[PDB]
Amino acid sequence: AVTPSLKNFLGSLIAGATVLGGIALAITAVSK
Amino acid sequence: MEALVYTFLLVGTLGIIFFSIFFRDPPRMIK
Amino acid sequence: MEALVYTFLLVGTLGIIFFSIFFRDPPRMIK
Amino acid sequence: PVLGWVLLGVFGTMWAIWF
Amino acid sequence: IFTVRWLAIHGIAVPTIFFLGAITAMQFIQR
Amino acid sequence: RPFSDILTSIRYWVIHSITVPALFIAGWLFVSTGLAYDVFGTPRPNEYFTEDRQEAPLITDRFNALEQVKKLSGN
Amino acid sequence: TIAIGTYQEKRTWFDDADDWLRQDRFVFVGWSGLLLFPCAYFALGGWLTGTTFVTSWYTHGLATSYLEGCNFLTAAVSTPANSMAHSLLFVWGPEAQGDFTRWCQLGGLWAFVALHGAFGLIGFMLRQFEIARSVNLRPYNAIAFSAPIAVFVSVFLIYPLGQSGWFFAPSFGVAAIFRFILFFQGFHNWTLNPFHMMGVAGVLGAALLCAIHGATVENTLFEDAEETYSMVTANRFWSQIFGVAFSNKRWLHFFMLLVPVTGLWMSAIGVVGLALNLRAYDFVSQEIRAAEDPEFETFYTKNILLNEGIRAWMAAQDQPHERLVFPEEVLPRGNAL
Amino acid sequence: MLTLKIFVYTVVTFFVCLFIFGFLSNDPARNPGK
Amino acid sequence: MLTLKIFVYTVVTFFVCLFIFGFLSNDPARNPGK
Amino acid sequence: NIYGLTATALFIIIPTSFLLILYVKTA
Amino acid sequence: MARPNPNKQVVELNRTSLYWGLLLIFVLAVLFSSYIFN
Amino acid sequence: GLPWYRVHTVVINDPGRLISVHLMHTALVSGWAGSMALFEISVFDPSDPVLNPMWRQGMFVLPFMTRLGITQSWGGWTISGETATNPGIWSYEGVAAAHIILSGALFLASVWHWTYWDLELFRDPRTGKTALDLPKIFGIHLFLSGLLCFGFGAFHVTGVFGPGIWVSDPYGLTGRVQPVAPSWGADGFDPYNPGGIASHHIAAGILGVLAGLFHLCVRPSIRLYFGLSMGSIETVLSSSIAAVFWAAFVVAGTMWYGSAATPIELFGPTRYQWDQGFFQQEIQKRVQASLAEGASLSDAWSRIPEKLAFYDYIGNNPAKGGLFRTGAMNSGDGIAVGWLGHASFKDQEGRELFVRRMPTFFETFPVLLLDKDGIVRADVPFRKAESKYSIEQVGVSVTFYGGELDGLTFTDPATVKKYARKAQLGEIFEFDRSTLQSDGVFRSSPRGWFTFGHVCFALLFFFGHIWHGARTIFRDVFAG
Amino acid sequence: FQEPGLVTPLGTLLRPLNSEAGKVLPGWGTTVLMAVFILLFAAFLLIILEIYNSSLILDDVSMSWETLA
Amino acid sequence: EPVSGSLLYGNNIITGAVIPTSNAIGLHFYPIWEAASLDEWLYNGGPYQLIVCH
Ligand code: CLA
Ligand code: CLA
Ligand code: CLA
Ligand code: CLA
Ligand SMILES: CCCCCCCCCCCCCCCC(=O)OC[C@H](COP(=O)(O)OC[C@@H](O)CO)OC(=O)CCCCCCCCCCCCCCC
Ligand SMILES: CCCCCCCCCCCCCCCC(=O)OC[C@H](COP(=O)(O)OC[C@@H](O)CO)OC(=O)CCCCCCCCCCCCCCC
Ligand SMILES: CCCCCCCCCCCCCCCC(=O)OC[C@H](COP(=O)(O)OC[C@@H](O)CO)OC(=O)CCCCCCCCCCCCCCC
Ligand SMILES: CC1=C(/C=C/C(C)=C/C=C/C(C)=C/C=C/C=C(C)/C=C/C=C(C)/C=C/C2=C(C)CCCC2(C)C)C(C)(C)CCC1
Ligand SMILES: CC1=C(/C=C/C(C)=C/C=C/C(C)=C/C=C/C=C(C)/C=C/C=C(C)/C=C/C2=C(C)CCCC2(C)C)C(C)(C)CCC1
Ligand SMILES: CC1=C(/C=C/C(C)=C/C=C/C(C)=C/C=C/C=C(C)/C=C/C=C(C)/C=C/C2=C(C)CCCC2(C)C)C(C)(C)CCC1
Repeated sequence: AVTPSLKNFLGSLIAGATVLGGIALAITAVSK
Repeated sequence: MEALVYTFLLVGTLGIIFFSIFFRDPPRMIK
Repeated sequence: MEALVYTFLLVGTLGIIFFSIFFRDPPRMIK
Repeated sequence: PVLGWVLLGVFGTMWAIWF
Repeated sequence: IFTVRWLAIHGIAVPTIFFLGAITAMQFIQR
Repeated sequence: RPFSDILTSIRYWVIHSITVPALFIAGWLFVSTGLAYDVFGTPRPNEYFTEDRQEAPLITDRFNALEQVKKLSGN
Repeated sequence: TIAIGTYQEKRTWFDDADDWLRQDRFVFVGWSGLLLFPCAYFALGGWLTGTTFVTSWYTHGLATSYLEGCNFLTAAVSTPANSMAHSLLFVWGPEAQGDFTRWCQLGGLWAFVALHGAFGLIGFMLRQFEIARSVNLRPYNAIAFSAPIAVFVSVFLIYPLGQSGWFFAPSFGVAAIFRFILFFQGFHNWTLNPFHMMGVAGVLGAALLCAIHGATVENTLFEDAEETYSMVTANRFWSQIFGVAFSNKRWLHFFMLLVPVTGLWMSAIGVVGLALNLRAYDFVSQEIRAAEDPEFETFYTKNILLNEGIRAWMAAQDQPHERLVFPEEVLPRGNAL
Repeated sequence: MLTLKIFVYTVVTFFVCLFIFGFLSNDPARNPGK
Repeated sequence: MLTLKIFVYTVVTFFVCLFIFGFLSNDPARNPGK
Repeated sequence: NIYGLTATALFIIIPTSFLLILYVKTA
Repeated sequence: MARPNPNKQVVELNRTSLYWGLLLIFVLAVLFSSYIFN
Repeated sequence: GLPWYRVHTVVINDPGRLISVHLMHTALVSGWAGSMALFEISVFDPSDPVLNPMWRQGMFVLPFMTRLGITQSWGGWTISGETATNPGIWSYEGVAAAHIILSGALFLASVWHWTYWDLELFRDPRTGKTALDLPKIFGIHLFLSGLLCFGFGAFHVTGVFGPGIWVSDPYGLTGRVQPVAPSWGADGFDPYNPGGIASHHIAAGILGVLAGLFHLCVRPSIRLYFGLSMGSIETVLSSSIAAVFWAAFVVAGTMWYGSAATPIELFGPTRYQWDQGFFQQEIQKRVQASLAEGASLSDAWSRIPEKLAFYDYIGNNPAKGGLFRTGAMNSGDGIAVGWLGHASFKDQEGRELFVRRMPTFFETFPVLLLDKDGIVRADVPFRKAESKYSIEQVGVSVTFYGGELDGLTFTDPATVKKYARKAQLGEIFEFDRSTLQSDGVFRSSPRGWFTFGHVCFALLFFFGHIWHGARTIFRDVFAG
Repeated sequence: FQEPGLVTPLGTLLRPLNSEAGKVLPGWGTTVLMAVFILLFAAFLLIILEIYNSSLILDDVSMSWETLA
Repeated sequence: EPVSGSLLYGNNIITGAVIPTSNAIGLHFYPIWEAASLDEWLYNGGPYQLIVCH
């Protein structure tokens, strides 16, 4: 089963990628 | 016997101090 | 405390022996 | 027998280095 | 102007003013 | 941009003059209205020792802690 | 195109990003800046927020904040309760479960500052590596910054990791550090440890070098490419005043690097031992003599008694999770000897 | 103490072998003149 | 021990005399140039 | 103190002699 | 092998290095002897 | 012209002699392993394996041999106190002897490679200059490593061909070497499950082979080759050091916190087991169940094995030693012989009393006798201090149930006071402090010493990674 | 300096392995594939750390000395 | 209640010391020639004042 802690951990994995994604696009936008 | 060991070590350190003050090494070039 | 004095005197004699052996005096002329 | 073993070890070591 | 210099200064100054206002009002809190 | 340019710039002063004091007051109201006491969970002076408990609190729990902190705190 | 080695190859978005990152401005972002700046900003932001608003009532039983009436010398960001063991205390973790108000209450803001701060120190070291490469210098400065990193890791991460929980790491405050300092003396006899002894020499020896070099260079100046002070006069002065003196500029300015860096590295090794309660607490030879001979007493024996006072009197409140209650008849007292 | 005995035997035999081989390595005495 | 006191007072006062008379023997600082 | 005494003795003889050998060979 | 190593060098330490080495060894012995004896 | 700290740099551009020095180091490590193993056998006392285990004897290397399935010795004694009918070739003495033989063999192979340094293997076919294909070499070595990782966990651990590993009862009562069935579900990731070790080495080994094959076939991209300075050999040293100290920390933490690879019956109890009363809770649970069966209180305590009661003792705690309290654990507080039995304290009017156990932090803890509720009733004044609740005034009495002194009772304040101090230390035992002239100050178990040794090396190797990494990236400026 | 070293029977067998030193692929090669694996490994290490740290509780696991039962 | 700090009285380098003068002396000047006897001078921590002053 999917314990409540697992759901949050997956959410954090998504959230961390979202934070990185914002920076990566930001560098390209300003660079270009 | 320990007091003997400590005293020798303290004197040994002082002996090295005496050597370094007086028996220095002449400077080399570039240095 | 006397053991310290005896040991120090013996070590001093040995140190003088070492100095005489190694830090020898270069010969002069005529001698 | 410690003597014999030690001597055999030291002699073999020296000879092996040479060979 | 919205260069990095603007962001860095406003990233520190803006919270600092808020906190300073928070602390100043926070002296008068009745005990 | 040089420091003198912004310092002497008229536009710099007018915008800052109307927003900086508002920001300061915003901090003043944040504590005055009591909002700070709630968001960060800091107890106000009176609700340090509740009726149920008259000593300093203590957690002694890890996975149930969140539920326990509800009881220790006066809410 | 960019010339990588002998051949030249068509540029890529990576090359475009690198040019902008290394672009010369007031603030050198560099590649490391992507990690140092966000982490260092939150390490500073977390401490300032924690001291101003967050309290320690529910973790330590103290009142550590400006809002509760504390100075700059008393406010602190206190460590979580002992019942948290070594939890990383994520805001989304199984403890807070995403509730910010009770995340701060549980003490999770200490882990926020420590973890983010720990990665800020990594970011700074990398930045020192990057700037040195950009300017083509030997990165001795980065190597000398390993000592503060080693101290931070040993004290704030390795030590509490070897204990029962985060509860026994230093808390980010002025007074709260003094509690930590006294805690080791009472419990760990940290002063008597050989490795602290070798760290005190480095720090005090380093300040000795800083004072003399500044004084010597500034007093041997020439009157007014070429050096501004007479190495000959300085060497002559100290060789006749003290007995020995430097004669090589490289060696002198490397000695000043070696004394402090080596000093803190040795002390860090000591704190690793304390992390396992692997203390250099006592001399067995002297303890036996004192026990059998009530009239025997040295300054070391007197120190041991003082440590007993620190432990018993402070343990009641410093460690609330043990619920210790010491009746007045069992607390150590001097007149009871 | 078997370890001490083994160490001492090893040192002694090493030195004795060094002695013997060193005296073997020398070349016979001869008179260059006459 | 009156004998010990007298010896020290003599050694102490002797050295102080050299110190005081030593600094008198120095001649005043002056700049040969300018 | 047999193990304590020997440890101190070796820590002195072994490094000091090693340093002296190198200095002699250098000069 | 007949061919010597082109990259063969000789260690060397001056008298100053000797004095630092001897002082470090003796000072460490002074500090740690009390604990080893215990 | 080489300073004393660069004397070993001569082999940087000499692959033939680089193999020699690496061979010599391997010979020294193997020589130590055999010598240390032989040393421990000459001192190990296999008489009592219950109250005098090997972790109580300061044995460092012996546990590691026994962890992978070596139990018998040529002396006719087994680690479990059996007869050792068929020691076989692979025994403690045999393995120690095997390492020394290998140590010597490597020594000879070191001399050969040192003398014959210039080989056509180390010469680039295109150009006569010496060279090393580091990207490809790493592929070969990784390929070999993957096979061993798969080989270990597929045959040695599972018991298909090898003996297996040491699995044990959660409470470290029954332990032995058994085959381990691999666990493939999420259940196989928890540290304390032996099935993880077999499952991991199978999966990691397979992936190691595939990656090893890949790095052989696919050459590095030109960008990475120059960005990572793959041409130099320093980069391999700096990166390798980084991996090593990462492994040291993980091994240090897994040893300190306990895991399936460091059984308590083999290395010693964990510190956190005393803090949380791991064994005390189990003993009480066992005793209460016996009481519910209708048995007497005296025989119920006698049902507790001495092995379990010997773990519930603060002396068997890795976090109680000292940095310079050298030697085996037995040298601290003697040899544990006999268990005196659970001690029960009662005041005059009837209420039973409990002694507050010493926290692991404190080195000198006051003696407190707490009532069931928790209120302090009896004390022991610091020394020559005015008392209001000392043993005499309240006149408490101590009764022993189970163990050596089951059924006895004491009331003399001197004797009760003596056993009160022993009560805060955990279970009460009788120690022989004359055989080894034990000092009386707790030492640390091999779990404590291993963790200290490897965390210190982990930090030191972090500086090495930085230094060698700095030289690689800044090679041109350092070189000239 | 120019004469080769020993022509060993073993050496001549191993030359193919140590023969193409310095060869590289144009452009970034497989670096994109590299990045995916690092992220997956970093994600993997977080899982075991959180499980072992008890900050991530699963239903199958127990994470205690009692699981040896 | 004397305190022993000599290296010959069961002290290490770490524990040894030159104990300061006695409390009974106070701030009074205490040379050798004012003590009743040498043992009295030693028993009152005389050598400390001699060392510190010099
Ligand atoms: C580079 C900057 C940086 C760094 C290094 C960190 C690092 C950290 N932060 Mg901080 N943080 C940052 C920026 C940063 N943060 C910013 C900008 C914010 C504002 C939003 C925060 C807000 C914040 C909070 C509020 C908290 C942290 C916490 C943490 C810690 C836990 C990390 C974790 O599990 O998150 C997640 C980490 C990862 C997911 C690692 C990345 C691994 C890869 C990318 C996963 C890829 C998988 C896959 C490809 C993606 C999914 C694919 C799918 C869509 C198909 C750690 C020390 C927590 C903590 O410990 O506090 C005590 C915490 O509570 N941070
Ligand atoms: C990390 C590796 C490691 C670990 C964990 C252990 C752990 C242990 N060993 Mg083993 N040992 C090791 C490596 C290791 N050893 C090596 C490499 C050797 C070869 C020399 C030995 C040789 C050895 C012997 C011969 C014996 C042990 C014993 C022991 C046990 C007693 C505790 C102890 O060592 O005293 C603690 C000692 C120290 C902590 C030493 C102090 C170190 C500090 C950091 C000072 C560092 C030096 C300093 C800078 C300069 C010194 C100055 C000088 C005056 C002394 C313990 C189980 C004893 C035992 O009971 O086994 C039956 C025993 O008899 N070991
Ligand atoms: C496997 C790891 C590894 C390897 C292969 C090397 C290899 C090298 N290092 Mg690095 N280094 C390492 C780890 C490693 N080091 C670590 C962990 C540190 C941190 C302490 C350093 C710090 C370091 C510095 C600061 C320098 C080097 C240098 C060098 C080069 C010359 C060796 C030397 O100093 O002369 C041989 C050294 C001696 C003869 C002195 C020996 C003194 C030791 C302390 C006493 C003996 C201790 C004991 C017997 C052995 C300990 C065993 C323990 C590891 C278990 C050589 C390429 C030097 C170099 O070339 O840079 C330009 C240099 O300056 N290294
Ligand atoms: C103080 C820390 C520190 C410093 C200053 C350096 C410095 C250096 N390293 Mg080393 N390294 C470190 C730690 C450090 N490293 C650690 C801990 C590891 C893992 C074992 C490595 C592994 C490593 C390898 C394998 C290599 C280097 C290399 C290098 C050099 C180039 C920089 C590089 O590769 O990127 C360094 C990159 C980082 C330190 C990562 C940045 C921080 C990450 C992205 C944040 C992730 C946070 C995430 C959310 C996790 C949260 C954790 C939370 C749950 C607790 C340089 C000398 C290279 C080299 O020498 O080439 C010549 C090389 O090949 N390093
Ligand atoms: C992508 C982030 C977008 C912005 C989010 C808001 C930012 C401001 C947060 C202020 C504090 C409030 C927190 C509430 C948080 C909250 O409410 O979460 C809610 C969410 C689910 O929680 P639940 O629904 O169980 O909570 C229920 C309760 O709210 C009521 O019962 O948690 C997650 O899924 C993960 C959240 C991550 C949030 C942090 C993101 C950053 C992680 C670090 C990334 C580092 C990457 C490093 C890579 C190198
Ligand atoms: C009237 C005043 C009398 C003062 C007497 C005291 C003099 C002290 C002389 C210290 C010599 C130390 C050895 C230097 C060895 C030596 O020959 O160094 C020589 C070095 C100069 O070296 P160079 O510049 O020639 O180096 C050239 C390079 O190529 C490297 O060789 O001098 C220094 O760096 C200053 C270091 C002072 C360090 C002071 C350490 C003090 C430690 C004292 C420990 C006492 C323990 C007592 C236990 C009881
Ligand atoms: C088991 C086999 C045996 C293992 C043990 C072997 C040990 C070998 C010897 C290792 C030590 C070598 C030390 C070299 C010593 C030496 O001569 O170094 C000299 C070196 C600088 O020399 P240069 O590179 O200028 O010299 C170039 C060439 O001429 C080579 O010297 O300085 C250093 O690198 C750091 C030295 C240690 C730090 C010295 C200062 C701090 C310690 C002294 C503190 C005194 C107390 C002050 C407070 C009271
Ligand atoms: C399978 C198996 C195994 C393993 C095994 C092994 C691993 C082995 C190895 C072995 C080895 C590892 C061997 C080696 C050897 C080497 C050698 C044998 C060397 C030689 C050399 C020489 C002889 C040299 C000589 C010389 C010199 C010295 C100098 C001059 C002259 C010459 C150069 C000639 C096990 C454990 C599982 C168990 C059993 C089965
Ligand atoms: C936690 C949090 C976060 C973040 C945060 C931050 C970012 C913060 C920041 C903060 C800040 C950024 C703050 C600041 C502050 C400041 C202050 C508080 C200041 C003060 C000052 C003072 C106090 C001064 C004084 C003085 C001077 C200098 C002048 C005159 C003299 C004197 C000395 C008086 C996150 C999102 C992650 C999550 C959620 C929550
Ligand atoms: C040749 C050969 C042989 C034999 C061999 C042998 C017998 C060997 C042995 C070997 C050995 C017998 C080796 C040993 C080694 C040892 C070592 C290698 C050690 C090391 C040590 C160390 C490294 C230490 C360190 C330390 C200390 C001192 C303590 C604490 C701190 C430290 C950790 C630093 C024969 C004839 C059979 C056959 C053929 C081959």
